[PDB]
Amino acid sequence: DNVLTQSPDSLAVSLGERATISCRASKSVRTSGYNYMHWYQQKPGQPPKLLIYLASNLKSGVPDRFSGSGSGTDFTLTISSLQAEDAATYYCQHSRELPYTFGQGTKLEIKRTVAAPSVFIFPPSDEQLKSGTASVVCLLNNFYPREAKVQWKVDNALQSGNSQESVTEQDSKDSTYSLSSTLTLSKADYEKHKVYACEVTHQGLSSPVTKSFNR
Amino acid sequence: CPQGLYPSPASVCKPVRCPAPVSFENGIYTPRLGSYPVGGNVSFECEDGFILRGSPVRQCRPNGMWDGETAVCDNGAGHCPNPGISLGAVRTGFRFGHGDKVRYRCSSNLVLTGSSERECQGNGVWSGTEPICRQPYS
Amino acid sequence: EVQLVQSGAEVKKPGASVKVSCKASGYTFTDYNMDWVRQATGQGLEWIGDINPNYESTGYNQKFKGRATMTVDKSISTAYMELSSLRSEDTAVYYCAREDDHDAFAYWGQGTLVTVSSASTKGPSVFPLAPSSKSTSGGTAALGCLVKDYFPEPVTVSWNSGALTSGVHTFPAVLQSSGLYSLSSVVTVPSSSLGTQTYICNVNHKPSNTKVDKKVEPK
Amino acid sequence: QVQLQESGGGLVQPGGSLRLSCAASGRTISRYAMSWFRQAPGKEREFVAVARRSGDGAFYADSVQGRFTVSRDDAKNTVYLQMNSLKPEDTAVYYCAIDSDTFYSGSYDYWGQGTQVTVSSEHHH
Ligand SMILES: *[C@@H]1O[C@H](CO)[C@@H](O[C@@H]2O[C@H](CO)[C@@H](O[C@@H]3O[C@H](CO[C@H]4O[C@H](CO)[C@@H](O)[C@H](O)[C@@H]4O)[C@@H](O)[C@H](O)[C@@H]3O)[C@H](O)[C@H]2NC(C)=O)[C@H](O)[C@H]1NC(C)=O
Ligand SMILES: [Ca+2]
Ligand SMILES: [Cl-]
Ligand SMILES: [Cl-]
Repeated sequence: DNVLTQSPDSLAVSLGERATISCRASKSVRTSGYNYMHWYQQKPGQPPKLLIYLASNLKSGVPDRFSGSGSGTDFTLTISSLQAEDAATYYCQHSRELPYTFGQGTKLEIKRTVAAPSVFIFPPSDEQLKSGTASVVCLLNNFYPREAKVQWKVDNALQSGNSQESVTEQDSKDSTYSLSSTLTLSKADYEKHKVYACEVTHQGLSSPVTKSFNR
Repeated sequence: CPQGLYPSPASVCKPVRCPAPVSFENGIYTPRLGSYPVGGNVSFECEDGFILRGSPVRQCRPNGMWDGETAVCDNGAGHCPNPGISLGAVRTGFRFGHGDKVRYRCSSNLVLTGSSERECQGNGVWSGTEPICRQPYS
Repeated sequence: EVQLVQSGAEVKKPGASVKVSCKASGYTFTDYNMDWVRQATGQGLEWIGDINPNYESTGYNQKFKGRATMTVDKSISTAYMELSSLRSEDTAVYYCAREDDHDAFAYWGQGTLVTVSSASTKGPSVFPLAPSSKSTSGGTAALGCLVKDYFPEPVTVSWNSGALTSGVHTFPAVLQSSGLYSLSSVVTVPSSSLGTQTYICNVNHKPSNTKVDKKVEPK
Repeated sequence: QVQLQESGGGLVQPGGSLRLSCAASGRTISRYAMSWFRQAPGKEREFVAVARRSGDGAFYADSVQGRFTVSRDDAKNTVYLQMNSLKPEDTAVYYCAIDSDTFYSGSYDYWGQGTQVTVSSEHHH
């Protein structure tokens, strides 16, 4: 099968500036005078939308800040002047042979200045505790870039294997992210310990910050 | 209707489309569509160990017929050549030795012209004529 | 103009089969193949197969190993995709997609979520994430709801029946080792409002036909 | 075990320009993000800028956006901070640090000793 490799996997671009995404095919998609490579945009909760067909042709209704170029195996999608509505995942796709295959996707986000997270913590509710389980939640609010590390400590012992985390998409108003990390323990283990802490690392912090409570 | 369009029964003037291959054994064709616009081209390619006979590139004409000759991927192992499947037709019978036979039918509203059955003769030639699925209009 | 409309979300056990429908309108159905494409969550797009309505002939991605069967019913302009011997890895959004004359996917259905799991359908438990001195910064306080142990996706969370939208962050669900989902929704509000304004999170889980309202107040 | 050394500090007048360097030894830094921080007397250490891997972008604090530029020379194992339109409040010790996390979470394990930048009219004619 033809393998399509897109680069970068993600990129942050300032509004008004040029964005370029590349797609490299392991086999030529060119035959009969046409390059059978197409580009799509996808936003959350929606199907992909066709933007560019046969490498360089704009579909009707697509703004002309979008363009495509390349031939053979190497293709590029360019947005000449990024606008807020252009934040999305972009996919290349060939139609040279079966199976049709897609690139892995390139996430295009809006660049802004660095913001370290505001860190909050929530003990389990008494209602949950009665049912036998304790969820402790650490919230990292309104930070940029997305990459961050959260570590849980319980009476100063580092934890592993008993937390999960989730991150929002970029906020439509301030272009930041928020993240939640949830530590899950049995009621019995929760009541054996006093201090519950989340340590947060982020490129905008000179050292990690810790938020904690005493049970 | 004007040239390159066909009406609803009797007399919506819809565009003519040429028929896609039902199958193209031991090869591929591009673009792979359900039907093809007037002026569109289809290009055929064979897999390893096969000979491409017929027209490698065919264009869809305004009367809904393809130009050129039916493409086929032939391994040359038969007593007769691979008779192919003309575009719009379906074929039954996949043995090409002496005495073997194939049968053809068209699809949708297409009108079969030519031999609906052909036998592999002693001199290596298929009997009859190639079936061609013509558009009912035109 | 052209519209492709798919059947609703499905939940299946491993080993079962699922059949997804795609009704086409706005064009001559037999002019074009219908294709099927799937996407796992946070993952890429994978082509399944296609069918030509003129012949009912098909092509398939070999990776599915004959598990996918495509059919059409021309009388109602509908295409179907049946995927058998389902695995949890088949959990995905399934799309019907229709080519244009350039063999690009110009038209797509809305997508159908198929969840493949041994879990049984269950409504969430909803617990408060109470504001406190540990969730305050400046004059603002964060508070929320933990929506735990439901199956399948999705849940919808609103605050004060949708009367509160600014500052809300509803996180993507995580799948727990139990096979049930969990998510949190949080909102930031003025600390001065905590003594006078009530805050309720409204959780709607359509697969279990459950609705829960939870008041969130300081301890 | 990475050694970082900043250079380029000095006395510049307001509105002036200056380029700092940070050279690394004991490890090739091309796989790692490199950040600049600064600390003025009696104030907390502040983030300035990060240069991720070549092709992954550069990101800035609000306080320096538009005026400062970070860049890298991977062949020289060096990163740079170009500083324009300097203000007296940019006076600080400027530090470089390596993010040891290739996934960019900000695990700043090794730091330079810093270089002094003083923005003042005092020793300029
Ligand atoms: C299938 O293959 C066929 C053979 O290669 C293709 O036929 C060719 O099609 C092109 C385009 O239709 C023909 O060129 C002509 O173009 C003029 C218009 O030209 C004006 O615009 C062009 C830019 O597009 C500009 O350069 C000029 O200044 C003009 O003002 C049309 O009026 C004609 O219809 C004609 O189409 C070639 O003549 C034609 N070649 C052959 C050998 O017939 C066909 O396009 C392919 N089909 C598909 C769907 O790809
Ligand atoms: Ca197709
Ligand atoms: Cl535009
Ligand atoms: Cl870069």
